[PDB]
Amino acid sequence: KEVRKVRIALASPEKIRSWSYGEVEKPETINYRTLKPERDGLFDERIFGPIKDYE
Amino acid sequence: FNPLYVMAQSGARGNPQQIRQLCGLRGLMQKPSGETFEVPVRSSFREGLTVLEYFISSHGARKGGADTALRTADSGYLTRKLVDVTHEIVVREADCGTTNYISVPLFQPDEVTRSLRLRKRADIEAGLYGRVLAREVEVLGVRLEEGRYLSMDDVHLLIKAAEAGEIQEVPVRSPLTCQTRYGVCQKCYGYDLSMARPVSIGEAVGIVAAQSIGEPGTQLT
Amino acid sequence: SDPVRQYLHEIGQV
Amino acid sequence: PVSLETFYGDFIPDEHLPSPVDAATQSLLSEELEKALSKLSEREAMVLKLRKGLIDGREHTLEEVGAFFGVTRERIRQIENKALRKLKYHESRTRKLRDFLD
Amino acid sequence: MEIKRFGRIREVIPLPPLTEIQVESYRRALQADVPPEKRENVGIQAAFRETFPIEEGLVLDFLEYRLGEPPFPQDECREKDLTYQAPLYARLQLIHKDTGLIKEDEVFLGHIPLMTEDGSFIINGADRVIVSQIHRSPGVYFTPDPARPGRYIASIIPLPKRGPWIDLEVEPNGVVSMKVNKRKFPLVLLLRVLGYDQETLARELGAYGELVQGLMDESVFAMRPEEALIRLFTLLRPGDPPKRDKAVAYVYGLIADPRRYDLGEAGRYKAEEKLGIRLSGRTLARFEDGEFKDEVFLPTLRYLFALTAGVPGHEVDDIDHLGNRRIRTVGELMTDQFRVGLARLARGVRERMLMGSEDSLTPAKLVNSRPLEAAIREFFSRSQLSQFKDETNPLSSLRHKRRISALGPGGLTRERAGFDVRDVHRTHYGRICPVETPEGANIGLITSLAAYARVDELGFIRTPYRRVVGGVVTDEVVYMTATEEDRYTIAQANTPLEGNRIAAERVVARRKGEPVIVSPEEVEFMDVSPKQVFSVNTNLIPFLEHDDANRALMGSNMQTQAVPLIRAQAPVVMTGLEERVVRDSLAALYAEEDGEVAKVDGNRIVVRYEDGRLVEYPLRRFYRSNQGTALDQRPRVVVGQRVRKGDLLADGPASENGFLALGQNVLVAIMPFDGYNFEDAIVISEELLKRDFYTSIHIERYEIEARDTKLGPERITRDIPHLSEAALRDLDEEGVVRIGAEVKPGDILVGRTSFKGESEPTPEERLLRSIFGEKARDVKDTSLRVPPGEGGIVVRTVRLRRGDPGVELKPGVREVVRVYVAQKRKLQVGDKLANRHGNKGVVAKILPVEDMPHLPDGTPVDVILNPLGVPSRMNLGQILETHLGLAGYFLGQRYISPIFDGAKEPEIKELLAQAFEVYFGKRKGEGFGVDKREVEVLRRAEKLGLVTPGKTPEEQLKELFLQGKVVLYDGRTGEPIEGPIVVGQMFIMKLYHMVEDKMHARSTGPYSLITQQPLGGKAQFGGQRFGEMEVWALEAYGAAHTLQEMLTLKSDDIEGRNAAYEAIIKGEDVPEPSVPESFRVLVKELQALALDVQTLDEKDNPVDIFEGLASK
Amino acid sequence: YRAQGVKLHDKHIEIVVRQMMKYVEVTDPGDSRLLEGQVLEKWDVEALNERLIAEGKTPVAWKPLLMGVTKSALSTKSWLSAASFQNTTHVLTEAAIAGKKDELIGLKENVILGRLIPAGTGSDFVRFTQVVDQKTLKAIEEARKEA
Amino acid sequence: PQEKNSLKDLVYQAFLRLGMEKTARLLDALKYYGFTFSTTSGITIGIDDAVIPEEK
Amino acid sequence: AEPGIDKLFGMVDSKYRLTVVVAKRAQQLLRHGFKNTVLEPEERPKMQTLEGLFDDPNAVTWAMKELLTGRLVFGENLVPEDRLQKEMERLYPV
Amino acid sequence: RVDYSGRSVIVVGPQLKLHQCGLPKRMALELFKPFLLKKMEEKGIAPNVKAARRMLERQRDIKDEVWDALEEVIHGKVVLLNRAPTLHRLGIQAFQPVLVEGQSIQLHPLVCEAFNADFDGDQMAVHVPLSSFAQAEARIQMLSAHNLLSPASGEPLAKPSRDIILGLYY
DNA sequence: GCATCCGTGAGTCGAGGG
DNA sequence: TATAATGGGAGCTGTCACGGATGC
RNA sequence: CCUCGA
Ligand SMILES: [Mg+2]
Ligand SMILES: [Zn+2]
Repeated sequence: KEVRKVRIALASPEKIRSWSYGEVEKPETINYRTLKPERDGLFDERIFGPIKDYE
Repeated sequence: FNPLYVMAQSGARGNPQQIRQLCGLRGLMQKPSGETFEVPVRSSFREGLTVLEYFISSHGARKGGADTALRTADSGYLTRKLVDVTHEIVVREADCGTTNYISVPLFQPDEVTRSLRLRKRADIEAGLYGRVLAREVEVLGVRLEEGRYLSMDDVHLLIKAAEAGEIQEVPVRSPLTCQTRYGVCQKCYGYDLSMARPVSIGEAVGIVAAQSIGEPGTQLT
Repeated sequence: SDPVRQYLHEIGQV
Repeated sequence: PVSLETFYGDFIPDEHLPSPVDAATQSLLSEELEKALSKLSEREAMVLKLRKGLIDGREHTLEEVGAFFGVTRERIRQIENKALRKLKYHESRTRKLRDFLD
Repeated sequence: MEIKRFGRIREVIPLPPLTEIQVESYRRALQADVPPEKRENVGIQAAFRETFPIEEGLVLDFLEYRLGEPPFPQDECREKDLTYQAPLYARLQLIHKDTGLIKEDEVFLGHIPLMTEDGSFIINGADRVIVSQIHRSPGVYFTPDPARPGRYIASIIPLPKRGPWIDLEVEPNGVVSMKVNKRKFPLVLLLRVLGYDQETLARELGAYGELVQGLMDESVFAMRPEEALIRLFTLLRPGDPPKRDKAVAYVYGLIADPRRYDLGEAGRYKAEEKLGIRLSGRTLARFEDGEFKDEVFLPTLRYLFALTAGVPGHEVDDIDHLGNRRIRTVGELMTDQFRVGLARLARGVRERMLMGSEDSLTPAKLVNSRPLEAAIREFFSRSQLSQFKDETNPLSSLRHKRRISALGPGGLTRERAGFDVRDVHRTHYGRICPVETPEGANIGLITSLAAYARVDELGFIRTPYRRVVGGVVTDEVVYMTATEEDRYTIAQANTPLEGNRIAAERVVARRKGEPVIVSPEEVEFMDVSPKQVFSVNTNLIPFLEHDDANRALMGSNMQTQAVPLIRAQAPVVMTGLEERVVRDSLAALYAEEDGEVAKVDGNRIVVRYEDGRLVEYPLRRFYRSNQGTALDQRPRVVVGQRVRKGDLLADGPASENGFLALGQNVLVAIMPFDGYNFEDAIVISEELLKRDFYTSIHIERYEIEARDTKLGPERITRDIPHLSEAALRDLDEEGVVRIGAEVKPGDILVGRTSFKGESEPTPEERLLRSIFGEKARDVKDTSLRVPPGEGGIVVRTVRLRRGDPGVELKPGVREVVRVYVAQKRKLQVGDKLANRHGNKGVVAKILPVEDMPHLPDGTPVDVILNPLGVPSRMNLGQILETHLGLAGYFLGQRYISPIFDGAKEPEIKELLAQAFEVYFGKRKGEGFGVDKREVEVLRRAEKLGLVTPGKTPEEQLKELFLQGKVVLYDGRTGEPIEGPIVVGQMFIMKLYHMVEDKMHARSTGPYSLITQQPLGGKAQFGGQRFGEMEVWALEAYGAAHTLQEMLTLKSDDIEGRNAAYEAIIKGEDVPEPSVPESFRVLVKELQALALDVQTLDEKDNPVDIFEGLASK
Repeated sequence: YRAQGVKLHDKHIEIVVRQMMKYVEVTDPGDSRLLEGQVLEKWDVEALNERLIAEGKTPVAWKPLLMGVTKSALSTKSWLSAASFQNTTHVLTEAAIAGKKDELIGLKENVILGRLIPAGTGSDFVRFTQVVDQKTLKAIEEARKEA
Repeated sequence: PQEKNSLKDLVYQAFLRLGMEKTARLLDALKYYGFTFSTTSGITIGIDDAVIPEEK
Repeated sequence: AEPGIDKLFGMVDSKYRLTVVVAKRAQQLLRHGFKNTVLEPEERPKMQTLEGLFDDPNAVTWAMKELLTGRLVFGENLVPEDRLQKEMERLYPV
Repeated sequence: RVDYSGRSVIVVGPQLKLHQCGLPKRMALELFKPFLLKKMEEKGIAPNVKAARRMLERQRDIKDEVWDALEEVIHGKVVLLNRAPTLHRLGIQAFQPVLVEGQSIQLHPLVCEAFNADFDGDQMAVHVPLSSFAQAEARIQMLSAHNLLSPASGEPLAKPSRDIILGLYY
């Protein structure tokens, strides 16, 4: 299907939670030794997605 | 056959004021306040100036440089605003069928108000060339028909006719009166001035207008 | 306006 | 760490997404591997594709490919060996797959 | 060759030391040569005396500081990317008021960067310059209120970041208001806090009609200073509890606290001179015996009332006057950042005095130097006035050091800079050059110190004048500020003098900048020289008086862009300043005393002086500068040569026998040439390359690091996977390219291997591996290669390793390797040339010699300039330079033609006649008469009125030669040019803008992280920006597909660009584009703003541009 | 422009001025849902008024409105255009509150989307044109002729 | 004599009468001969070419 | 200037329609290896190799020259799209 | 920012025809590099594409026949030249590229006015239109020789310059 | 109706230096 | 994990034209 | 940010 219009509207808390793949519960980015993302933090692959293709 | 004279007269280089500064006097100069110094530079660049004369001139030189510098920003900003108002304006159809038009006048009231005198040739050309007649015009035993794209010769003829008292204003189709939605039709726009022929439908005409107004912007003093 | 001034005032109430 | 917007991040390339050259190179590699696999029998080409894991993404054991074709693991290993051998012959002949080894 | 100088003006004083504005300023700030107890309260000494004593141990006081010797020399500092600095120690004593115990120690505060001999710095191995800043001087000013004519505003201005500006206005309701921190309040309140009474103010301010009545408010006089102080503290601090000690503290810090409020020393002087008062300190009031005592306010209000009423002797102020603008030099700016770092150190000192053991505290336990270190480090590394030094040529650095900027910390933010700041004020005369400024945005905001100008201890610029008493011109020269200069009548430097007496009954002079014709009886002073009006660069332009200023600007600026040439020459026409510039830029090496030269070498000169001592001067040879130009010195003396003090020993870069050599003297013809010099382009002869004119050495630096990783170490090695002996040929055993090798784009400078990571072999890789039976190696080739368009000969290699003596690197890096690559640059097509008169252009054609216009004796011209560049540019100085250059070409001599006092037309004509004799009588004796072509050209010239009819061919050729013109033959036809052509020697330079550095192209390359659009810049192999306006161009043409291509397939449509590259390498047409990735970025960033952005179709049903990958 | 010797055709200025006059202000709503003082486009109010006149209802009383070039550009229907111009915050909040649909009529919107612009070779007037040789044309004509 | 205005009118008239292909050929020809003749023309600039009139 | 550009502009009501015609025709020629050209062997645009005159590889030069002959037909809704595609694939296979 | 683009100093190109510009060899190689790879495959210069790219990788590996291949690649094609600032639509124009030795773009004398270009150090950017549609647009609508009159006034825009005027006048 | 404080804009493309 | 400890601290400001709320 | 170029 071809794009014709572009609409912009306020987002309801339910809509926002529907976008979300997980809640970010910790202000953690990555681990100081492993340099891998921390659980429930801002870079967690559990929410946002895998860092490597299909792994 | 003097080099300066030749370059100036041909148009290859130079204008009278520059040649004057090279040969005659350099002239009056402005103080930093914009006020003019009472005594001018009497020297030419041929003769060379005094350090005081050179200094007196540096004021205006610098003010002009600063004027150019602060100007280009305002010109560019203006251009962007003009682009943003006009960008959707495109030649969308061949004719909107409007019966409305504007009447370009060929005479302007004198500042004395002593009469109504003729407009300058270039001004009439800039208001008439390439336009489309919205009404029949019969002048000097010539019929210029409704729907005619005015050639430069048609314009010169209309000027001649005005000089003979036959016509004081020309009815013409114009984007002011076009009824095309989201843009303009072919007849109300007239020539694609780059090709001296009627405009192709699809011409991005508002962008062209914005660029045409904005490009000389840094020349305006 | 300034949040620490506001908090210091609220604290100066008790 | 330091701020990307110091901008300072506009000098930072993306090592992750494959470049257009890399994408085209893997494309021509897959196309040329299929060109070369077509010169084998469909069973030996299929044995190689299963053993390399191309068909379903992972590499099967010899017993899985052998039970897939209904044959002994020694037999499927011998089919893989002769398929690899014919591939080595064709490649030494036409020299087509050499450049892709870096 | 003999040098003839023109001009009748005898200049009383030489130019001052040109870098003195830097060197003396910094020496004054540091006082490192002064025994501590003799130091003045200026400089970093002032910063110490401001910070200390620190109170509430109970007390920490400062005795003295000292600067040690630098840990490393300047060369080594450039090598190892260090800062050239000295350790700073300060003696502090801790005193407990109760215990009486006194513990004193010398604490180490870190290092302070040292200025080099030439007034520059070395910060992290890079030479930098601290640019002086111009700003409004502190003081008390009175301006016309722009809203209300007849009303005026009084403004009290301290030093930047030394307290707020204060305004005094007379309100339309009649009450006099004070504004501070954008808070208007009645001045009478503060007057009451100062301890004034209605009687005192009524007798002081009563004489002014109806004005003092607006100052009378009875509710203010009905309260003692205490209650009025609390009232003002409430008016200035809403919400803060009005406790008496808190109000005293705030108001004291606002006005009376010298540790917070500071007029300049110049601020105090100007306040005193304006208001007719005397200041004890530098604050507006004092705290004396528990009460506030007034210094500034009442005199200011008196002056304001008097200016409003119109009483005589009271005038408004011109804030652009150079008596009300002052210069902050390097010493002052550095001292300011020193003061800030010290303030932080003291805050930490008090924070430590409250914590910790109260019994056991040393100076060392109390003081953490780190914040002071940080302040110095930031001032020198990241301040706006701390600039990467321009050392393209020695004049570049000297000009950089004499710059004046109006931007910077506390400086005018741009777009707040109107016409007034950028104007040249009449008071610029003799202080700030009126021509040398940048064109474009920075015009008027960056300027240059005039050649004779000086910055005094108060920071005002002073210029020298000669005392004139009773028509007699003394040799006493007085340096005046603009304020002082406005008192006198100053005659022009060219006023005719017989001996020391004025010889003209009418004398041109200045009175407050106004030109006036005046009798010798009226002359109070006289200019020292025309040179004193212009910068150092403008003073290098011969015949400046014949060049319009807008192009003199360009010639001035472009001299700093000139590249040092291997065969560089001084100009055949000079201004006389050419040697002082070499001397003061420390380019060339000179003799320290009389002596005899012992040894002379490419590397070293050994000299024996009159003392018998043997001094050895090593020569800097093929060194790289900030801009990549070769800096080196060549010996100009010979073994056994007798030398006196100040005689030339070695020539620096762009120096010929101690003269400034920014370019080459070339033989020029001014004529069109087949459109190849259309619109300022230039035509040159291949003969210039054959003899190595306009050839320069350029050195580039390349750097690579081997670091520890979490996947294993990087290493510099010769063992690199999948590379033949062809690739590793010029690499030595350790893997670094060998000295002397020629390196081309793609060649390896330093081999390096890195362990592979995240390695999942794709099934194609596994199958190909099995087919070719080769194990994938652990590491991969990360070597440093020559970037496209670069290369040359390797001339140096530096290698630093971890675990090696003197070597410690940033954490994790094992080693650093730096390769230096020199190249010899011949002139080529696209390189920029220019002259001193603003004539600039790019070489567009290089003709073989036989196509060059040539003189009848067979000599071909070097370059062909188009005459159409001259008329509208109005820079005729280049024409006079050309005529005198012709004369000097045939006489074999050079000239010195000082600006505004130099070679005039008649003397140039005399020289041209002398030259004509050499150019022609030689031929007439050699057995040749006039030529047929010369006769035809003479006929044409007769029709032009260029020669008189009836004279002989030789007489007419001489008439033409005296006009500078000569007969010239087209080398292609051998037929003469129908006219006689202007031909002569011109001084021309190759500017730093060479097409080699600028030519760049890209098919595909690195893309940005977030936007997935190409990177920018030649070094990143970047793409060109197709901005909004290029888009407008394409839209106007109606080229929808060209534009969509620009927006998708060529930038950030990932699938599109990959598919396009594959299509083109397959010989297929390009696929239709798809959504650009940065639009998806926009959508996701709007979602982050809690806004839902929906792409819809015509049935208003959503469309997924993320292809389901973002939906659950 | 004449005083600086710049020759410039009136119609460019006329186009810009026509955009300056794009809007009107309501003096009386008539039978419409509009409010007194509500600003809108002359085209839209003429459409509403011809709908109400063909319906027999009362037309909207309206007055012409001159606004300068910045204000006219910020008042355009397309929110992508307006937000990319300037006042991004104001434009985006009002567009989001009103739930505005951008129909992608102009050039800026489609540039932002990477779509093919509605001008030149991208004009609906010319972009569906087809090219065929007489060989293929007659070979298709026969296939239409047998059915 | 041929100068800026007359050459401009020439180009315009040629556009109107002969089309842009021929006008482009014309422009190239004008370019070639203009450059050729300006080379040999004798045009130059010496200081004596800036002629102070005695009337000054 | 492109040869015969004035006649090409004469052929259409809008110059952009000329551009669309030419580009679609160039795509046809590239897709079918020029086997569908309306150009006689002598009207074939040529390019000067080092060996000698070879065919012009530029499909747009071609398409313009074809357009100048009159042998091409342009317009809106002359045939369904997939029908033109399949008939060209039939007469000229890829 | 955009791929298949470059920039260099401009130099006057008097010998050029109005529809032409001088393009440096190395600029052209990098700009057309995929087409060059394809053509090098079409001839004996490389067995495949990857070998040809590795062949162009180093400057001493580049041989003569690849330049002739580049000539066969650019035949009939145009590039866009652009000068900043782009004040009106003629700040971008289309030209047939003529391969030149050297590193400077060669610009035609009659278009400088439209670009506000001269040769005191100006630089221009080059862009390669990729598709058949891009090249049709560029060769028809944006070609220099097709845009001779000002879209603003209607007067000739590409017209005799001072140097040209000077000879004709003389 | 008319002063006043707040917010938002003020040319492009390069290059380098960081 | 226990002596008692109780409201911060940085603060240079040389533009201008627009809509819009805020006040007199 | 700065400086520089157009
Ligand atoms: Mg230029
Ligand atoms: Zn219409």
